Amino acid sequence: GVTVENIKEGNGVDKPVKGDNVTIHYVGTLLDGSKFDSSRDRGTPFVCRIGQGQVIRGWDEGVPQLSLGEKANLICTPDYAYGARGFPPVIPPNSTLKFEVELLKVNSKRA
Amino acid sequence: GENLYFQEIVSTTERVIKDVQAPAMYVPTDDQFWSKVDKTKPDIAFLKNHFYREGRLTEEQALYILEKGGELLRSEPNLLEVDAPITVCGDIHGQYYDLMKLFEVGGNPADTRYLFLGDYVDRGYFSIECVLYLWSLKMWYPDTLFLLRGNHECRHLTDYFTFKLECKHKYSETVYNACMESFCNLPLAAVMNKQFLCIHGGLSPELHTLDDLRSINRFREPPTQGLMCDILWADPLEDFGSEKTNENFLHNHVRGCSYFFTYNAACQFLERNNLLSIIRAHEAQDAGYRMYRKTKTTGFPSVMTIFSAPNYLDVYSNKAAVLKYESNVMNIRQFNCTPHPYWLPNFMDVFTWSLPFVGEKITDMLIAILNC
Amino acid sequence: GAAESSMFNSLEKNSNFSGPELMRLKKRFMKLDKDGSGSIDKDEFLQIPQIANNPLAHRMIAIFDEDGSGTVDFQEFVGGLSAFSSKGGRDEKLRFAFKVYDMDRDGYISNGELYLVLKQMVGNNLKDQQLQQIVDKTIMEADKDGDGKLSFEEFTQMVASTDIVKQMTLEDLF
Ligand SMILES: C=CC[C@@H]1/C=C(\C)C[C@H](C)C[C@H](OC)[C@H]2O[C@@](O)(C(=O)C(=O)N3CCCC[C@H]3C(=O)O[C@H](/C(C)=C/[C@@H]3CC[C@@H](O)[C@H](OC)C3)[C@H](C)[C@@H](O)CC1=O)[C@H](C)C[C@@H]2OC
Ligand SMILES: [Ca+2]
Ligand SMILES: [Ca+2]
Ligand SMILES: [Ca+2]
Ligand SMILES: [Ca+2]
Ligand SMILES: [Fe+3]
Ligand SMILES: [Zn+2]
Repeated sequence: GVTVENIKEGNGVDKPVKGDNVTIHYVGTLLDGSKFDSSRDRGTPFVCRIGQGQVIRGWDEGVPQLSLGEKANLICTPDYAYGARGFPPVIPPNSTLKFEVELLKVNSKRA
Repeated sequence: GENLYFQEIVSTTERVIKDVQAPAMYVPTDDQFWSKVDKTKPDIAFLKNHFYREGRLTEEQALYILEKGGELLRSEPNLLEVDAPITVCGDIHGQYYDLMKLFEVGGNPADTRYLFLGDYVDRGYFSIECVLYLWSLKMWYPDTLFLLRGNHECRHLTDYFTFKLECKHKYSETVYNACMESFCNLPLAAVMNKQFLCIHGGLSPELHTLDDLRSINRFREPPTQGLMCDILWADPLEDFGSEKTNENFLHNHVRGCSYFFTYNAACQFLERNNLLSIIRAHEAQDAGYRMYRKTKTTGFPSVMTIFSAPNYLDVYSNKAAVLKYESNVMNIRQFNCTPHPYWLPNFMDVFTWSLPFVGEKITDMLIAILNC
Repeated sequence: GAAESSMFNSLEKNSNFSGPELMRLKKRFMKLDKDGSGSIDKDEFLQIPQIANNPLAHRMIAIFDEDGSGTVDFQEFVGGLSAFSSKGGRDEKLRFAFKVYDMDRDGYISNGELYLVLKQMVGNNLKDQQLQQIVDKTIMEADKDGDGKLSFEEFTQMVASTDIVKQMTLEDLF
């Protein structure tokens, strides 16, 4: 449902698991490349508890495929993003999202 | 009556973060808007701060700025003949607060001659401010400030991106349709100091002589193909100067329309039209500008790219640039971004942004109660 | 029982539920009330799994407590759930959302109220300066009488685009 494309290598040792607190910078683009949101817009990385339903299914299954420090391309089908409803003002229905993420921190271990 | 105080304490009865300025709540009056020196033009000094504080105009005020600027642009021909010295600027893309540092780096419009290559809207969430400001500037300095048309000064891309949403949000669709009809009056090219062709995009297989730019009917929307499209959309080939093809033009599979032009294509145009270089924008440069290969006849770079949007899209972390050109010396100055107020994606108000998460989590608990 | 009969027929007229449904709500109501005190305490609520790690737990309990006694009796338990009935009206669902941001229950949403409620849900993912700015613009666009506060009518004339009925409904429940 979600594909992980590697940009930059990680350490290949510290990978998130269910329950870990990750800190991720990202930039979200539609299939046409037009951006819809980015943590770098706000100059502050995004934090969440991965693998507990707190974020979309594309993240809850793709972040475990990362390692600390790795840059990646989370490409989520609508069934793993916002679906046939989409986000009312931002994400159109049936949209395939691309999150270019960078795993800056897992729990408290900095990269 | 309930009064809540949260623990150094703070109550709900006042603004929590005070160091951040509040927006301009009140539309300007007739004394604020109209200049005291000329009663037919806005006050640049007031507008600059009013827009800086995220202020807004009356619908009548915005329309007057777009229609009085449009009358000036319409009288100007398609191909401008501007004179040195001059400051040539690249894309600004709705980044109003960087446009403020641009004018400090390039010069005060009263003492300086400007040439923008278009792309004043979209991407940035302050696009109507850049337009209403520069259009007001055109009213004060119509002989010294010249504005050109980019591929975004149309109905096609503004509807596809963020500018049509912004006008609908900060003003009305009447302003938007007024903004689009005003864009159709923008000149398409410029010949600076009888040496450099100044456009937004690039060349075209239908662009042979400058007389072909003079024959364009610029009072329409950019077409799907042809001269008027490629002028605003064409890019230099990736391996420009180092090309592995003897072709003069190739299809632009990156933009989805128009063409790539090659070094041999640029040189032929400069040699036939007795020009020194091509000054354009379009492509964001990490260093704010980019010099392309030098011509075999004059040694001057065949193409120059100028980008004036620093920290493009708030993610690129690139530099901007302006072309301070005199005949003796060519100085390219670079500047860095400036903090701007925050907007939620697509001008979302707070409640549209937060209710889905509230509607989900409140529902999560109610379901958990019904299954004890 | 004449005592319980008065509270039953009363709730059958105000709530969007029916008699048979109110019996099932009384069942789960007593299933949480572990100390049999006739009400639910905040520690009794947070004793549930999904409720504990929920950023809107304290908001939900506060809205259920219509009188403000720190406890949710059955009359309040039924009142809070009625808004989420599939047979419930549109205006009922909007009022529950309004009460999420109206902490002092004074009928208006203020700059401080909005900032505090959001920061609790948002966290550090937004800078404090960024949340204050987007709160400033949201109020001035929604305010139409210049009071600097947001009434329920100004809140409805702003979330008209949002479909709250889909957000605030259970349907299969009860
Ligand atoms: C103020 C309180 C709200 C609270 C807002 C924040 C903490 C700020 C946070 C940076 C969100 C951004 O705010 C600028 C903005 O980020 C996006 O642009 C975006 O890049 C995105 O897709 N992200 C954000 C990064 C993690 C993945 C994904 C997400 O999982 O987002 C999650 C999401 C929306 C889940 C929905 C919930 C509703 C369900 O119905 C739906 O189920 C299909 C899934 C977010 C993190 C929620 O858990 C928490 C919130 O919503 C969304 C396009 C819209 C979203 O604004 C909401
Ligand atoms: Ca109890
Ligand atoms: Ca009570
Ligand atoms: Ca209040
Ligand atoms: Ca009000
Ligand atoms: Fe551009
Ligand atoms: Zn462009």
